Amino acid sequence: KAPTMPKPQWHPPWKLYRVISGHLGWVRCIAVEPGNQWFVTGSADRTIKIWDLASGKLKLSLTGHISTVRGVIVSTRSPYLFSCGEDKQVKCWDLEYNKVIRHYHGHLSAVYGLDLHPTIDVLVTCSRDSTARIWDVRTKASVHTLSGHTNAVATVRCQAAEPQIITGSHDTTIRLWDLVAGKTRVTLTNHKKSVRAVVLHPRHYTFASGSPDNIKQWKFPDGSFIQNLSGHNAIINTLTVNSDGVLVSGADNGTMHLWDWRTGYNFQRVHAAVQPGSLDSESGIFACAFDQSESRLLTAEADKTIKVYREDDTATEETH
Amino acid sequence: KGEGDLSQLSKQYSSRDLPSHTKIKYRQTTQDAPEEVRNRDFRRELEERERAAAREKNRRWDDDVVFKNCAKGVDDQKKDKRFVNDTLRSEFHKKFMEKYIK
Amino acid sequence: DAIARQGQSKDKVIYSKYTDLVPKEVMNADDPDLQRPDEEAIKEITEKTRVALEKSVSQKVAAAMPVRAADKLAPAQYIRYTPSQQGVAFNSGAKQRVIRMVEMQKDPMEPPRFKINKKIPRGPPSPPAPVMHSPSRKMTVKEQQEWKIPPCISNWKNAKGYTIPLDKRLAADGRGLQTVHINENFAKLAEALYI
Amino acid sequence: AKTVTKQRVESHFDLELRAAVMHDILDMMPEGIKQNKARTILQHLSEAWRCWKANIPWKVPGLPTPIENMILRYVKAKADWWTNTAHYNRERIRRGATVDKTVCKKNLGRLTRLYLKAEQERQHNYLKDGPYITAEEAVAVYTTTVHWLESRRFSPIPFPPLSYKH
Amino acid sequence: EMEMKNRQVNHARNIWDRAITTLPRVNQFWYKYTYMEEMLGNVAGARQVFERWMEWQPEEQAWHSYINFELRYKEVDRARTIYERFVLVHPDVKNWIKYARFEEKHAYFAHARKVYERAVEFFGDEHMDEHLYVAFAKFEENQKEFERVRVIYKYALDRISKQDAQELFKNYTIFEKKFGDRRG
Amino acid sequence: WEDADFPILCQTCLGENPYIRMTKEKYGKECKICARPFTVFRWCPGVRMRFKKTEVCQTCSKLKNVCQTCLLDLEYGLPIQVRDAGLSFKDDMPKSDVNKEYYTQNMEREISNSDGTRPVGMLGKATSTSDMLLKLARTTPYYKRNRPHICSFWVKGECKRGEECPYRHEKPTDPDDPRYYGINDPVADKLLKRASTMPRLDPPEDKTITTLYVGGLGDTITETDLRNHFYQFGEIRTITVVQRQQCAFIQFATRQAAEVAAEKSFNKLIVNGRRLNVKWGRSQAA
RNA sequence: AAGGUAUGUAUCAAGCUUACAAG
Ligand SMILES: [Zn+2]
Ligand SMILES: [Zn+2]
Ligand SMILES: [Zn+2]
Repeated sequence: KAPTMPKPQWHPPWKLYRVISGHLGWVRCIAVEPGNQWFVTGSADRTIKIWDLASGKLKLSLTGHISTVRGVIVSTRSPYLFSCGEDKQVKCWDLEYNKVIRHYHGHLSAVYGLDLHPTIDVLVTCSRDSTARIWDVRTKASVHTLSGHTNAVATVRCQAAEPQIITGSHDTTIRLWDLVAGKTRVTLTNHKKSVRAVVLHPRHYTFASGSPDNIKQWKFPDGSFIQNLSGHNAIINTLTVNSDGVLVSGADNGTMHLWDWRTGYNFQRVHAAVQPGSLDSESGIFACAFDQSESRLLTAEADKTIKVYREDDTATEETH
Repeated sequence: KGEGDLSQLSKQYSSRDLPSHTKIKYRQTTQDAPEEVRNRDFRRELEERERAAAREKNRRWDDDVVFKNCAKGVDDQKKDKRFVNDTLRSEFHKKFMEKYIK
Repeated sequence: DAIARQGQSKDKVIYSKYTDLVPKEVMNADDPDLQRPDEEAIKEITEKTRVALEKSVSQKVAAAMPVRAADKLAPAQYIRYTPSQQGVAFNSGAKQRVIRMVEMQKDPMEPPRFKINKKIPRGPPSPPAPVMHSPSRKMTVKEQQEWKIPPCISNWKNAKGYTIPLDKRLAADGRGLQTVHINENFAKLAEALYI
Repeated sequence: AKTVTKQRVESHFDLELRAAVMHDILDMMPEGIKQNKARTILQHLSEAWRCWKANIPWKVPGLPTPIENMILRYVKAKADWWTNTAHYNRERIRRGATVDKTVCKKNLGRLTRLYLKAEQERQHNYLKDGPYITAEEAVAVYTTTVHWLESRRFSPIPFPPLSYKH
Repeated sequence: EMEMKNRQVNHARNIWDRAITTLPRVNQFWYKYTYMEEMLGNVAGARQVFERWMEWQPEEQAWHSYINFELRYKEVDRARTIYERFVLVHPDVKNWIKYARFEEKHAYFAHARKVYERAVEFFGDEHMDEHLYVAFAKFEENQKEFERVRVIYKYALDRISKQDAQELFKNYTIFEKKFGDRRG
Repeated sequence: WEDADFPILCQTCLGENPYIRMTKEKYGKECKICARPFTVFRWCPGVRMRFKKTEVCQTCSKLKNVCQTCLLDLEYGLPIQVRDAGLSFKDDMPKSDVNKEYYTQNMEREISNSDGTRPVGMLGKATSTSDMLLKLARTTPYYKRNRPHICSFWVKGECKRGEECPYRHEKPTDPDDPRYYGINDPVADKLLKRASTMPRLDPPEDKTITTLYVGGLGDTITETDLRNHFYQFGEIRTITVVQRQQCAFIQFATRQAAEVAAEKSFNKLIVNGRRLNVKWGRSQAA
């Protein structure tokens, strides 16, 4: 009887099937290969380490960060991963030798997020000072400094179609940038509390942003308020979206809410436990990433643990 | 039109900004180059990979002494590999703080 | 719009009105506007972006590291300009006054000439887009009283106020507790030795 | 900009930790008019760390439970960093990788803290967990010593007189 | 308030409009800018400021302040105009009974009965929110015995488990008794 | 900090040749006001003339619609404060080194990046012109600007160069009369020159000349044109349009308003595109 | 080589800077 009550599509629920307990420090950002074989994480243990995605073992732990690792991503086009952390350092870990080769420099404060342009070989990084930078890979030269925010810039994603770069910041605003001229195209003032996660879809348009008030959802040319989503009212950290429309929002108090893209229907509302040492008030999700298969949803949490989830093969958890 | 100091306004040719690694390795064909990603299944392949990796792990001498038997070693056995992360109670810190201080 | 936009080049400031924070209606499969551009459009914007930042970084490294042996230019290019200000008997017959513009040689034995050391404060930023939150609420006088913080009753402060009231001196439960304070098995030892 | 070399490692961890807890309380508190009397949650954070190193409990009364448990997770983060650096370069100054005097005199202090708080945890768990020796297990020792001593005819020591000769 | 404290009125207005377009959701800028134009002439500028302030859909506090503005300039026409767009957004029972206001100021006979029709058909069709028909009975008892027997007693299908609490049904009876023709 | 493509350059600085060859640097000197590194340009105006390079940047020329090297108005060929007092508005700019100086130059450059065509604030009041400035806008300019400045060693009589001394000789300058707004020494003399022109003598009576012989009507002035140009002055007592000589006769009641008509029309009232004909009427019952 | 014989103000020239725009 509600507007769009009958038409969400039924997605199956997710369940844990392993946790991975390796770090000594908050596991903080997860990426996963383009070729599905293994995944990778940073920490506040100052150690990146990669893990077999099938059996969960530890392939190797490679280190070199002076302080914590806030972001790690692995390139598709090139055989090397990139890392960034609060030691002001952004590094190009070559994977054929397991060693740093580029070691980008120029951020005046800590470094929060990084992302790769999926078609051309640049790299967009976001900091604490106020700025985001377009590093040119192969030249390690700042093409642009995207100076338009007034506080910390918590996350950044970028794509191939216009608009190119989306920076969600800690001054409660999103803004959408021109990669060529450097000037901002359109800023998006909503979100009484700060935006900390944006994600894009990747079939059709329509990205979505994350904040303690009212996770919203937008539409790429000009920016257009499509919809806001329901009351997941913690200070949320991550957004991830699967190619069949399920969407996970991970938050700082441990609660992670499954959704759907289509309606906005809060689906599962799963809240996990801590592993024995941690106190009760230390559950919180800092990263979540689906597999390339998108059968596995695996989250890096404040309990120094990667939790790996999968589907459930039933039918009778039906939509209300 | 008059950029910052890196562009034209400075002759400070600092080291660490010297043309190192000036060509990019592209991921060639035997690895997971994106042409070999545009069609691959990723789901049945992961499933058979974990279905393969899951099955990998398959008297008259001392009768005057007082304590004639403690009868147990650890009282069951000693194999834990457990992980407390409260770092003062972790077994790594226990062995550290019994090896070095005495 | 002109109050919210002031001076800008018809950007996307049109958010200034109310009617675009209401939720847009429900889209189901409407492929022409909802779906992404095809591969040809994203490849051509890829090529435009790549050649734009390619000439940007080429001029950058031919200015950040330009130290190696390039030719000067060939500035034979004339420039004709109608001096469209004064001409009646100013240079009587100066109808269009074509000039030859060459570029002076720079000797490669000169230091930097100009003191690049200036700092002014950062200027006026982009004038603010409107803000458009939800209607801001105020909670109570009681839950706002719940979200208040006690002062600090530290043992070293070296900050604002060392803050001695009459109470708030023990600053703990009792600064020490052991929840039974003794296990009773002590008794079952002690008299066991005593007898 | 300047890198974080080994002399400002510790003076950068505090900087980024209190930046993180700053724009966590900036985005966590609800729509009240004042945030933290402009600084006070940070004072509670540093006091919580000082009470952690000194093993004083830090039970501040009347504090909102989201900020008190975010202070608990940040001081557990900093205590993990602190003790995991203590282990590390204690092993380095064991086998002798470094000869740094600041590091040696600092890791004597970052490890006396650890011994003394492990020691008051074990003195506290002596009391609530009873004597670790059983009644029979101590009566046996006592009976064995009186048997040994009377088989030795060991005359016990008198309290020394004030007019004791030697 | 600095620019308005002095005689530079054009500049104060010229920064109030950018204050309210930049920050819409804060009530004080709209209030003080309306108040400033109230202390000046009551020009269609002031009404335009107000209808812009209506356009963002605010709370009750602002909307019946604007109807209070229209009453203090004695508008039958315009307070009628701006108060049907009211009720679509606030369906408060306190506001349903005060869209029943042309009765208690103009008496609006046939279309006031239509306002009562609008009151009676909307939400709480069988559940009434226990309050509309109290005030409707108060006006229709202030009216004659036109059709006053129906709504409290004989349109009584729409009860709330007892049709009313104990607080008012004997009061309903003596409410109907002694204000009529009183036939022997 | 600044590149360019072509300079501003009023016409007297280009010289008398339509074919001049000119050279450019990339970051040349600094601006002599704001120390900004523009691109200095150099050329030869004429065969007896110095080179006159380039003095201020393109930004500090676009601010006050000023040429590039001699610092005169691009529309007129006049100094700066002559224009700003003659347009009664100054378009302020600070004096110190930073105090709002490079701040306002940087920001007015940032809001001048779009047009590059017209000055930044003068565009609105450079239209309502041509009345008080057009009387002094010296067309067919004198090229003594471009002559090379006076050498020493002719001043001391020592100049061994003889004839080939390129600079000058036998021009001893006088140390009694030689920045960007105020105050400038010859400008005070030039405003005294405009305030003290040559009118007709004001005859010794008490304002009886309310009539005036204004004519040259031709086919340009009509009756309602001149009496609505005098209706803003005030009221007539008798008009006529005497078309045998193409003339018009107006008076005022108590002269004063038509007094400024005598100030407006000493061969000076230019409406409908004509230098009007003016001489003195009778006011004598003649 | 730094790490020690402090730095911070107020008047008084050469060093360096353009040899210019100009009734
Ligand atoms: Zn200049
Ligand atoms: Zn000139
Ligand atoms: Zn000479």
